[PDB]
Amino acid sequence: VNSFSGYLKLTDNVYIKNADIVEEAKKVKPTVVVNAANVYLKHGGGVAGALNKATNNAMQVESDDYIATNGPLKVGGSCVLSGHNLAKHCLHVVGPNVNKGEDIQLLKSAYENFNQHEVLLAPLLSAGIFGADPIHSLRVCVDTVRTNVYLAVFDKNLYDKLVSSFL
Ligand SMILES: O=C(O)[C@@H]1CCCN1S(=O)(=O)c1cccc2c1NSN2
Repeated sequence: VNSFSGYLKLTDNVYIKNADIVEEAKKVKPTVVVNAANVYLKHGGGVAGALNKATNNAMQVESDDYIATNGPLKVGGSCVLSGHNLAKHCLHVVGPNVNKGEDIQLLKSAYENFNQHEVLLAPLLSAGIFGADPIHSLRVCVDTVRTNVYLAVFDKNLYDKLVSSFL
């Protein structure tokens, strides 16, 4: 039993809700919140920009030190950093950004990072300003993640389409 509330159950391990991931995180304080990161951990917009704003830019400060030490992530890769005031940890995951021409096949690799964590609060990878088809992102999530994932979808309209079209 966990404190995630109001989620629809899609499969044995995947749950979904219309919610602002920032407000979900502040309420639940999950062990892991997933960020929709880019390889430079530049948290400018979309989920990343919102999550960082909620940390008063502390996420960006920590991220800049990470990059200065380690260099950029790989597309499809991840790193674990602090969750600041939102969660114990933040798993920064880089899905392919279609608007940069990146290989959508890398979306499966991106979701594989979730399997290193027993429970996560997450957005759909490569959705929103990353330009991928969210119905496809949900499908890849369900077919790749085996650990317990709680998906927050910001747009109420989009949520209804994902539920109604879920096979
Ligand atoms: O729901 C949305 O408006 C957009 C468009 C498609 C998916 N999302 S999102 O970019 O992942 C996103 C951005 C900021 C906050 C949250 C989400 N999801 S949940 N909270």
